[PDB]
Amino acid sequence: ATLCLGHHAVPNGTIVKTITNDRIEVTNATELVQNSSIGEICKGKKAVDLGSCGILGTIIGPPQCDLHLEFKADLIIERRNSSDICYPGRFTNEEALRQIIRESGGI
Amino acid sequence: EIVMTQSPVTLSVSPGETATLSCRASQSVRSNLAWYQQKPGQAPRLLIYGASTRATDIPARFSGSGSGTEFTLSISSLQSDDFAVYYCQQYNHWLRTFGQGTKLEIRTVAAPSVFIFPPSDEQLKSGTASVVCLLNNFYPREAKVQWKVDNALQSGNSQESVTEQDSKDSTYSLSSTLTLSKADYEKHKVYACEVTHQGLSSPVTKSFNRGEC
Amino acid sequence: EIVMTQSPVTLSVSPGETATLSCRASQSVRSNLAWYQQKPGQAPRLLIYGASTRATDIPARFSGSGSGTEFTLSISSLQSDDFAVYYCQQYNHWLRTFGQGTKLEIRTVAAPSVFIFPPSDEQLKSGTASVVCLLNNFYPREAKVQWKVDNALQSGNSQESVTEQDSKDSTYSLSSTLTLSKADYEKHKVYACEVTHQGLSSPVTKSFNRGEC
Amino acid sequence: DIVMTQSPSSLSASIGDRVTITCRPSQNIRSFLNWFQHKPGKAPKLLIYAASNLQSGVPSRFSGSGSGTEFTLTIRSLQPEDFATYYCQQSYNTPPTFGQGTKVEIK
Amino acid sequence: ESECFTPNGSIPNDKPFQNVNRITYGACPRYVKHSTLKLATGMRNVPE
Amino acid sequence: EVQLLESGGGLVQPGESLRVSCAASGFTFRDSALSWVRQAPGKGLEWVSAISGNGGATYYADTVKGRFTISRDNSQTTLYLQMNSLRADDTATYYCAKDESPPIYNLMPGYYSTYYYMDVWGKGTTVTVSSASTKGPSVFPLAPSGTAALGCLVKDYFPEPVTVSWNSGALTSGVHTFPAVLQSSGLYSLSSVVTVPSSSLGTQTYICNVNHKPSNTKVDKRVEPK
Amino acid sequence: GIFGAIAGFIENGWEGMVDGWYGFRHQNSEGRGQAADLKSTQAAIDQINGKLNRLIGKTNEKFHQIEKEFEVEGRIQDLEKYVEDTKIDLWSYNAELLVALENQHTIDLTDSEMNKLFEKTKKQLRENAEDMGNGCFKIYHKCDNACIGSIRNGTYDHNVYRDEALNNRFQI
Amino acid sequence: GIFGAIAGFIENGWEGMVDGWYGFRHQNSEGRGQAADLKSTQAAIDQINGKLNRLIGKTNEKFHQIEKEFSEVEGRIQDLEKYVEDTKIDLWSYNAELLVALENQHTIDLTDSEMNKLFEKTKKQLRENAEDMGNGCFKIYHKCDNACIGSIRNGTYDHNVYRDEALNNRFQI
Amino acid sequence: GIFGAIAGFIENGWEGMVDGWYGFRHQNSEGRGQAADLKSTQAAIDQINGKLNRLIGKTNEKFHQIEKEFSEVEGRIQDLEKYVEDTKIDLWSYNAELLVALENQHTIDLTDSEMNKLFEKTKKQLRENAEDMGNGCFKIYHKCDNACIGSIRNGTYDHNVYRDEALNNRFQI
Repeated sequence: ATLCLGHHAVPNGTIVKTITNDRIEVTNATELVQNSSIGEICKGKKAVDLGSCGILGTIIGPPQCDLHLEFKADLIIERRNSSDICYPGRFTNEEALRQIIRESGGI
Repeated sequence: EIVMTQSPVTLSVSPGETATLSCRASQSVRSNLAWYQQKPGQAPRLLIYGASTRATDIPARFSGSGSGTEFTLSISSLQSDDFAVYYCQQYNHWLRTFGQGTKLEIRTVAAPSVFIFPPSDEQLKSGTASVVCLLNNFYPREAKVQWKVDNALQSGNSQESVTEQDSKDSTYSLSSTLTLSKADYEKHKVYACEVTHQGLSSPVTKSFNRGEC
Repeated sequence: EIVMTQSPVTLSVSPGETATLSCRASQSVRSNLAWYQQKPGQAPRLLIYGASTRATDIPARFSGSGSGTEFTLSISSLQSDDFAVYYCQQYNHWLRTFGQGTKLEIRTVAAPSVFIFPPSDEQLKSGTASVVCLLNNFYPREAKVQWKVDNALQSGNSQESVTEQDSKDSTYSLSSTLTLSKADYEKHKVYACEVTHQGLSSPVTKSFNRGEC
Repeated sequence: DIVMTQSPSSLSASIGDRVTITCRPSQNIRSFLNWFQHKPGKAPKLLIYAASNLQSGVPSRFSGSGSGTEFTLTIRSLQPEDFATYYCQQSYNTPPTFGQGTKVEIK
Repeated sequence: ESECFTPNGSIPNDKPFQNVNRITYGACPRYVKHSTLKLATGMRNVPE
Repeated sequence: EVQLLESGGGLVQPGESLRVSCAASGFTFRDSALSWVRQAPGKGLEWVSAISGNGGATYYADTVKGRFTISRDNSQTTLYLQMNSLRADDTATYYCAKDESPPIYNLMPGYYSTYYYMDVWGKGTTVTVSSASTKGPSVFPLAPSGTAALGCLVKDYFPEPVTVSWNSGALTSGVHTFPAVLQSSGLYSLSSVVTVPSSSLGTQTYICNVNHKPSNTKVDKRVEPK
Repeated sequence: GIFGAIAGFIENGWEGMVDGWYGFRHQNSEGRGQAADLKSTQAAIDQINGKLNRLIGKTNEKFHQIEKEFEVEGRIQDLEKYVEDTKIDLWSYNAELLVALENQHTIDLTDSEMNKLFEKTKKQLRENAEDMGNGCFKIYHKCDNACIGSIRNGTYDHNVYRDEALNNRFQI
Repeated sequence: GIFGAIAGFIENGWEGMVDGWYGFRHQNSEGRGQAADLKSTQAAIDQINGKLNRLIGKTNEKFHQIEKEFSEVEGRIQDLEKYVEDTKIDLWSYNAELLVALENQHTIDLTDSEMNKLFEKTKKQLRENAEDMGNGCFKIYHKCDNACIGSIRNGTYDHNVYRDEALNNRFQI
Repeated sequence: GIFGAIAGFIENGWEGMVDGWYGFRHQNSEGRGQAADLKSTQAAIDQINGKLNRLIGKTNEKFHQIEKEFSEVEGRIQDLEKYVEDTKIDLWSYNAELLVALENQHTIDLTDSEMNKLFEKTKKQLRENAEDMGNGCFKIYHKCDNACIGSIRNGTYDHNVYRDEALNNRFQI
């Protein structure tokens, strides 16, 4: 009779790195680096989406920031096309000013 | 098993200016990366290996850089003889892969001169008709040809090819062939090639009437 | 092979207040730790697993925390039905171990009402005499009973048990039985139960004289 | 948020007897511990401050001792007027918190 | 609105490392530069 | 529905064997692990053993390391536990418990993930190990002598449990039936009491109804003021 | 692997083995069969889960730290940036080495379990079989399904077959 | 261990062996005996001492550093001093944890390896005169008195001397 | 090594083998010869090159940093800048020390492993036609000319061809 010893294999292997080899295929692997967020600061949190509102604009009130003049927030979300100003100008120490506001709690 | 993508497919750079190339690579690769300069009708020639270390006795204007995924190749002082195609390889996966290739160009916009040729009587006796449209000495390379037979746009029955950039005047030329059966060719009268190109303020049509000259 | 010690053995918390429990564990344990709510006369029910991850469809008032050695379990909003006993298990030593258990209480101090019962004539004919002392509907649970026979303190010949906290009035009751042989019972006259409890300004004695009523 | 565990919750003792009440905070509080006395219908009275200092008007039969995580109020010879509920109170961090109290009854 | 917070948003903390943001608050995976790190959880795969 | 049912158990002499079944019904496909956990009334929980896939466990506590053996019959979907060389302290309510692990562990679905937490518990089967010998109770009155207390003492029975009701279950308010205590003879004794209006003694009959199913004994005892 | 079984003298894995990581395939008078070995499978899985237990679900709490995004300030900001950059490079190194080391070890321990099963089986068969060099044994006697089963479950009695086996092995 | 000898095909250790880490137990015509193997014992001990030499008695001198406890709130600079020290301690705590886990895994594997080497060496010595019973024991197919057993333990066993006797015993009916 | 071949049951290396890392030496009727084994040689070399690829030519770019030498006493901030750099260097010096010690232990073990694999593979090839003499040498119990030896080295040796001759030689008196 014949008796053979063996091990399993899979059709869909995964490439991993080892000490001696940059690319070796194993039957299964798991990812150790979290690379994504769901985009929200957590449910159970009090959050405000400024949206069109620039953040610094909350201080001085363009029409955009009308909703958010006296906002109360645990998590504050800035957005990309947001404009801090209605009449063209810029804040002195602008980046420094926002960092104050972000951690304010609201105003 | 590890694809290489170069960007763009072809670039136009004036002689003297610096031409930066791209060699984006899926998965990490740093130790081994080689650039090549394959001139038309010749074998590839090694320029840079590893990432930045250039080959022996090659000009210092060829610069190399990159890490892991994004890789670049910049040619400092460009010469008219650098009209070659450039490639990039990688390690390792025990299986080296090459890049797609980046064509390098070296002039003033020039409209094509356009010529149309009826099939020869000799060809027609063999049962087929090739109508040829020539777009001569134009720049830049982008050009469009449309064929019409009795004002009906032809689709699927033409083929075209384009020359390498001409060393003598930095232009391109393009030949398009419309192929019909003899029977079809003799059924229609007006054969026209319509050419669109940046150097032409309006598309240009060259045509002939079968059986007239 | 890895002991678990919960603290304290029993705690009294008013309904609504937060009740924090302890689960001190010898040797490190973090990955696996499960809390349970075993109501009297029922099987244990899973509340939290791992350390903080609560079981499916259990109230959010059950909170879990801890690391390595010290572990806690806090019940935010307490309800009258939470009078269960709580336990904690651990990994691994290939041998999971459970905790000792923490009894949770849910009222105004109430002195026991105390009753003493002589043995029945029926029991005496079988050769034994049980004298029973009942401490009814008291709070808190801590109470002491002493038995005296002709003013001599009895030791070693009584047993007692205490009910679960009563759902209807949040009280406890306690039964103590003094067991004598028939011959001994008939040799003495005064049988007394003395009860000490926080609700009583002085200990209370209930007694009877054998052969009088 | 510091939990004060006082014991016993209640005790009875004869006139002239020595009475001892213990307090165990949930963390070390050094000497920042006070003892209050509350007689029926009167204002709660600070008896001992900073673990051992007798307040004005308090009889010297009252003494406080201990530090860290275990404190003791002793009443050395109980008098009828000492009927009251006694509380420990930590002053170590905010909010100040009190023991659940010890009712002293006279036999 | 349906433990670890980053300015990009909250992230799961089952993994030991993260590539989302060096700024974090709470029980968070540690920030690293790698975009991926695969831990083998099975033997070498040898097909044919 | 993932409930399992424990069958078997009972009274056994020390040194004998007894196996307890656990009908695993419901969501459990029985490629997941199962465990046994025993608890004696008056003591806390204690993990006994575990099973995995086929013969991967082999996981027994040090108390029963050389006595208990765990079987699994996936064809009939029943978990077993052969308890041999039973001693006195083995008297407990043996619970059959489901076993769940974090999804990161348990690589192969069948084998054992060395980190399990029990989620779905069973009804439990009580196993008593003594040299006892079943015995029905004697029932004695605790006679009342605005509110009065009266009761019944249920004495000298074995094993647990007994049930007590009053007036065939028509009297509920104010009834307290206490946990039994174990006497030095090895027999149990318990009391059941009720508080009633003093004014009802003379008009109203109070009878305690005691049932000890292990000895199929049934006693009604009228409790009269004396 | 360092033991030379997996991707070694065992030419390839079995995709058709989905009930275990290691196992037996046989051919005898009654046919051809396959059966997983649970003990070696579980031994490998337990070791890998031990690694996972060290890495998964054990993060550490940090609260108030330093700022890590910034106006130009010079010296102090250079220091805050350098501290964070230093820390990240050192953790990035730790993570890289950890994975490379654990993976090398995982591949070696799984190869080891395969080798142990082979060695254990070889010793069981004593003089009744020969190693064909590819993870297969030629068994020099009639071995029906129950016989094969006895080998797999460690109850094979070699003395029972030894005479038959020796006569078959040592002849002309 | 990765070699499968200790806690493997060798069922358990011997508490009665107190003169060495590895050794031989025999049964023959003259009785039953036990004897330690010094070379394999010393080989294991030397490797472990090599690890100890890297770890024990090699600390590094530090003198003036930064302050690490503070009596007053200061904000920014104190945040930085605290963060630097906390960062350093976590990185050293990691190094220490991994070092011990790695060295211990290796120590358990090297000691298992030495046991396996001794077994393999003994097996080759016996040639065709013995068979492996699968539990770390050899059945020796010839009369082997105390001096014979001793010759095996000290590497002077001549298999050719017994081969004829052994083969006849092994290969029969 | 942990496998016990190199500096183990193989007494010493061969300086006269300069065309490979592992190989065969034989003695037969036609003489004595030596030949390298290329596959095991390349297997060892590939693993070592894999280590080198991780370490060689992969440095990381740093540009503007902090100052690390100072011409004047400043106190607090300078103490912090110095401490940060000193902390960083000690942690990298540790990483470098451990890396080399670990890789070297592994390199010595993998090269020992390749030697062991070649020996085990050869042993299985010979089946019942040879015996292990315990020093890395096989006594082959049949006439084996140069082509026969060659067939063993290149994996085409058919043991059945010689088995009868070999068994008669092994099992006699």
